[PDB]
Amino acid sequence: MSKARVYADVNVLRPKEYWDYEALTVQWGEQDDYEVVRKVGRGKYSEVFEGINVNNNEKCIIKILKPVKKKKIKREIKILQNLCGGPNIVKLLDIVRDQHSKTPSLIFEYVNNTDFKVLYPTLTDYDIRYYIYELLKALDYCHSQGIMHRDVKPHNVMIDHELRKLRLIDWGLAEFYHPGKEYNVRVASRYFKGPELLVDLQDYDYSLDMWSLGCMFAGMIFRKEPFFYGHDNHDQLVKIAKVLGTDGLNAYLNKYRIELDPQLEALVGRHSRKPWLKFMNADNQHLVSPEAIDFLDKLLRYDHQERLTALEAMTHPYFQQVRAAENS
Ligand SMILES: N#Cc1cnn2c(NCCc3cnc[nH]3)nc(Nc3ccccc3)nc12
Repeated sequence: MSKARVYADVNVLRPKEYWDYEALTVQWGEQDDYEVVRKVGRGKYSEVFEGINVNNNEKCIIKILKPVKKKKIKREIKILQNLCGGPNIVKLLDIVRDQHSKTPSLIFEYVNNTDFKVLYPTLTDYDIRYYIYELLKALDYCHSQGIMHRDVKPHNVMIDHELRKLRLIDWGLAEFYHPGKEYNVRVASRYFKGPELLVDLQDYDYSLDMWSLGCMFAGMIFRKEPFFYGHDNHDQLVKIAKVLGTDGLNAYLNKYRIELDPQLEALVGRHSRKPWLKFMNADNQHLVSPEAIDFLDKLLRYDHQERLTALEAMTHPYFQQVRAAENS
């Protein structure tokens, strides 16, 4: 029986309407208020375009969704409305649908993002600390509001490097946290899936996002994208095991009375824990200081209950300069 160590009763104390997303009644806006300027991306759930609000002539992002269940879309809408306004949380501006096809589109604030594949390689040591701190603000905020993002990864972190503005987007996999609830483990992107998802521990919590953040962080300071490069869910756990070691995995499994599938246990085998510094090289040396390793280490723990909370992470000395700078 696992439960969050913080913000566990957020949804218990709030009005039921706050988390009963299925009770939501979507208020559709005017589809003609937004015009497509150009396609900028795509996903398995939608096609994304840069658009313009014809009223104020301001830029926006139009997410045209592929067929989606009513329950599914209400969850994303409710979460966005509940979090709108919070620190670095992308803003949902409008919700519209095509009368004939019934195809819905979500209108979001526009961020002049730079592809992380091109951006990250140019980030200085300080930039990394700064942006990670900014992302942390978003995570502590949503967690404090009883919400798990469940899909933290570079693709879901828009960054306007010129303005140094960051936004956590794509809350389509986000869910409300309720003590004891068993969630679907089929969330997050493979390279950022926490051990709990990989071993089928369903009663996970906000801490899942902290593992994902840890993966992202490791990728940045060690300049290895992604850090844990697994081919499938089974291989993903193996890649993790080969770094953190199997002893820790075994202890984790025994603590939560979890039994790996025979095939998986075979693939994982036995591995010694590899020190973080073994991943240091001339390409990343200017980024792998003791404070960074200490911070990463406290994020990447098998036991989700062991990981730093977003609030704790923000106070880690690794971010002391960012904090001092902010307190000015
Ligand atoms: N919300 C939000 C959100 C806010 N900005 N934003 C941007 N801004 C950059 C637009 C751009 C202009 N030239 C290249 N890209 N892109 C995507 N893209 C996206 C793509 C696939 C899946 C999800 C998001 N999503 C978003």
